[PDB]
Amino acid sequence: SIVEKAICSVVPSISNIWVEMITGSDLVKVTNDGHDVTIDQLSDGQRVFLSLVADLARRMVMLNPLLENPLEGRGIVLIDQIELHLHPKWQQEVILNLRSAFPNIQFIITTHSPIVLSTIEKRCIREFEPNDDGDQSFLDSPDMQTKGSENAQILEQ
Amino acid sequence: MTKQYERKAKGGNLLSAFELYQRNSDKAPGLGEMLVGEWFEMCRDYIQDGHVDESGIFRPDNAFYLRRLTLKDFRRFSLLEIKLEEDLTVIIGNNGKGKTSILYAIAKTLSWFVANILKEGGSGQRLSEMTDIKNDAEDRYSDVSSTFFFGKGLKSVPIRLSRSALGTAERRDSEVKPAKDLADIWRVINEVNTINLPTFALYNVERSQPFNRNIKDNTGRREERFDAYSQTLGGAGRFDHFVEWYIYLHKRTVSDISSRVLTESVQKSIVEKAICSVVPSISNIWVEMITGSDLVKVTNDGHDVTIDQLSDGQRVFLSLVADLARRMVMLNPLLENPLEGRGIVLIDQIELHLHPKWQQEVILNLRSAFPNIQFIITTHSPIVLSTIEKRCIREFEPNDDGDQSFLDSPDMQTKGSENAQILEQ
Amino acid sequence: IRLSRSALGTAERRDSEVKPAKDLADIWRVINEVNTINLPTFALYNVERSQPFNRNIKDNTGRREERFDAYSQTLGGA
Amino acid sequence: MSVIRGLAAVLRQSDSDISAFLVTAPRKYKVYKIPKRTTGFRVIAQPAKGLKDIQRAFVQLYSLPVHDASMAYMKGKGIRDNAAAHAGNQYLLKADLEDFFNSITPAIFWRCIEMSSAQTPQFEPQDKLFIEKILFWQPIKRRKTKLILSVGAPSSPVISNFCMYEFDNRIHAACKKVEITYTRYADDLTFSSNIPDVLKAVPSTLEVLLKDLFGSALRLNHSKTVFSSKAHNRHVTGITINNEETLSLGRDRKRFIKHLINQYKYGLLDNEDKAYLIGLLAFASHIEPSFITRMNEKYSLELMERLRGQR
RNA sequence: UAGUCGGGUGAUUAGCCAGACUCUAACUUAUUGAACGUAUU
Ligand SMILES: Nc1ncnc2c1ncn2[C@@H]1O[C@H](COP(=O)(O)OP(=O)(O)O)[C@@H](O)[C@H]1O
Repeated sequence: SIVEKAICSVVPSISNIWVEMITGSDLVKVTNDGHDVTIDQLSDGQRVFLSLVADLARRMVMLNPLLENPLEGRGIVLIDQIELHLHPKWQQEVILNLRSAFPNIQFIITTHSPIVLSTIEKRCIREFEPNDDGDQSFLDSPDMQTKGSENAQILEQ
Repeated sequence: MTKQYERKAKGGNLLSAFELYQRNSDKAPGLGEMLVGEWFEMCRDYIQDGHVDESGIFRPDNAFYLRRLTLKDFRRFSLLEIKLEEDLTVIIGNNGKGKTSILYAIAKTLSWFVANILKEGGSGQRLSEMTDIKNDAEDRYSDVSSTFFFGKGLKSVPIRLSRSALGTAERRDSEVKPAKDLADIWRVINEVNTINLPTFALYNVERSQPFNRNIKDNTGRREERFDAYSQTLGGAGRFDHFVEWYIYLHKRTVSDISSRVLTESVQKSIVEKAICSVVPSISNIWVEMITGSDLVKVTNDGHDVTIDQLSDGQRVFLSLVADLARRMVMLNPLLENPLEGRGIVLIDQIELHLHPKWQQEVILNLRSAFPNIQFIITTHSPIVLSTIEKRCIREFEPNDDGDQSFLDSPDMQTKGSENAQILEQ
Repeated sequence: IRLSRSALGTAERRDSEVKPAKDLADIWRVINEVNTINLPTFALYNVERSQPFNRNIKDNTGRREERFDAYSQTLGGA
Repeated sequence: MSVIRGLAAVLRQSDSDISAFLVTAPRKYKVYKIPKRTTGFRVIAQPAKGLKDIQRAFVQLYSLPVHDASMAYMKGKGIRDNAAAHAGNQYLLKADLEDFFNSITPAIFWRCIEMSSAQTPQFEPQDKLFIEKILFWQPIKRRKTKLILSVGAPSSPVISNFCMYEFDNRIHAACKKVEITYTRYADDLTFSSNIPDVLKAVPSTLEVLLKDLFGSALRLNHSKTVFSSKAHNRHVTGITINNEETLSLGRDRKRFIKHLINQYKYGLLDNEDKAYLIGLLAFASHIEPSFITRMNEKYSLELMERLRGQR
């Protein structure tokens, strides 16, 4: 139940996930927008995000048996290109969902989109300057508050 | 009979001319010939004719592209119809709306063309009976109908790929004969006299896997012309094949001293120019043979670096461009610029691993390098759409359940527009 | 029986003619299924025959006693 | 014995002989391949002479209901009427049926008999077995329960016209209310209207009506559903509709005929191509009479008189 | 702008000239059989 709640509450399209017996063999079926497709019928965007969230939730559940909510456990998670295969609609809620499902995990992510940056505070961003040959010795936060700003402003400044 | 075929062929019909050529050839010392010199010459001139327009680009007289696609009970679509453009088509929408399904269906259709170009009566890929049929369809079968255009002499090449669901007594056949006929024309004409062949390529999400130079005994011969069709619609272009081919070209060029000029050097130069022009960060590419394992090196932002030290985004795009350039060069030996050959290229998520700065010019660079290629592309970005005309965009409504009949363009001109406006509208 | 192959891009395809061998083997198989008969033994022993023994041996019991296991890897060389 | 008695009366043969003939009659077909115009072949099964005579006598004896929207295999009606039904119109929805003749089984024929809205001949249960032997072709020798209509048989056109009498009636009734005219040349449904954006809803109606009537046996060919308007080429069953709302053979065919006449002017046309041109000019005179006058002006009346009919 | 329609010229299925149209949108097909046109009759 904990893993199901973690999966459904983070992936925007997944409503319910369960194991069904088909022709004797056991397989996992999910609910995408009211339809009951299976896992290998998922798109590259929903399947990758689902795999990430499911793996993280399973790891927390196994590693945190003494908590009432195993997802509220310590850890460090590195994610490369968090917005991978994600529509801009899903990028507006990929950080809030992850940080509400895993409150105590330190997330260190890299992004290529301003829509993700619009949901993140300025203090949390380390930016490489466009004219950087590698001699610089500090990654700095932007000089604009990206949280709650326009897409054009974040994309330009 | 013979005279109906003659009347159609002299009117410009390619299929009738090829039928006349094959028949007349059959009689080796009888009526007809070897280049039937009327019918074989007309077929080869149909395939090969073209002119250089005012911009210096060679344009084939009879272009080849995909006109229409119909999807019946295929994945989420009950009945969908698309009207792809000749030059560029961009499919957009939310996640799980069926863009990758459309590209997958088009690639499955093109696999028959590739297979029948490679072999006589070859069998292409087929729809899956486990995941491609719509789950809640009543009929329990799926269709993927397509129509291809190959000039005024061959205006329609209908091909339908069908598959019935698992455990269904009644099976559905596929109508793949016209594609076999067109590819038979291509292959037979090429055998008698070398002609430029179309390039069919699919670049799915399956690309962008790590790349290590682990391909030595790779069995197949990369110089062989018809190696440009090997795994060309698998989703991940063979970048290892490109590396082997490039090293082969470099060896043939450095070991050499109709006009006593090596065509391998010309191919290598063309591929180098294409790679440098399309990829933004890469400025020059070469092969190093000292430190005596063969290595490919590129100039990234003024720093000479190896091919496995590229980032994810400068290596995936480089793989795509290099594979496409190699296949175009190998399949178009008679063209002054082989990249001006015709074909259909499918790119899924063209903005993959790319910074917004690179998204502002990927489409323009790709269309400038390959002007006669029909690009069918999906994207999740307003920045890529700001560089693309409105007529090229096929959008999915935000409240579609798969029962839409025809995909449409947006009501707002996207070319040259601000990113916020394209995002909102 | 003819085993034919053609290069890629050839105008005409060269195919095998394995039908008579298939017919003879069909006779063998069907007659054996109806009533047990003696079957021919086709084997190939290449240079790869000279390979070291591996002593402790997979106890994959159940398939070594079936009759048609005599055709398993029988033309592999070793 | 009803049907056999009538067949004997018309064919002047004994009832016993006709009954004996109609035992392996569905197997009495000779199948051959005719060339396609571009490439490939078409498989046609034509019944033997005796079975052909039996089928002709049967279709002459029993008249099945047919609709006025059917322009194929009808006396006095043909290609020109089908094209001229949509001559004055702007948008059109040419559609096709998937293996129409081979999808008509005896079950379909008998089902359509009992639910017909119009008068239907009364068939005794004794002759219902003989009707299937008379009409339907049995294409596989080992399978005796696979009976289908074969194009190339005298009886098949009228049987196929009757099997879609109810489909034609319902489509015409539902289609004339939205100001759309409908025709069918026995495999090729034609819709046109001067009202925009009303033809786009027709293919769904066709699909649901086909499911309602024939179930899964008969279905549309989704690859052959074509929309067109005055911005594009418009042709109905071989006749191009001009932007001037008149029937025409198309510019290409009319230039081909002009080339043939010019070749005949200088004696560069042999006997076979001369006969082909006389046949094509008869067809052109049927479809587009003004083309004959224009060719008389261009190539003089004397030359046309020497080529075409003189008496 | 394409694309489409097709009146004329053109040893003529090509090239050209004039005119016109634009529902998101033709792709010209099949006999010996059926009907249509035409010819013998
Ligand atoms: N057989 C099927 N039946 C029903 N829905 C399916 C079937 N196969 C796939 N789908 C649905 O189609 C979508 C496939 O996503 P995809 O085509 O990759 O889209 P995209 O390019 O937008 O990511 C998913 O939403 C999935 O639920």
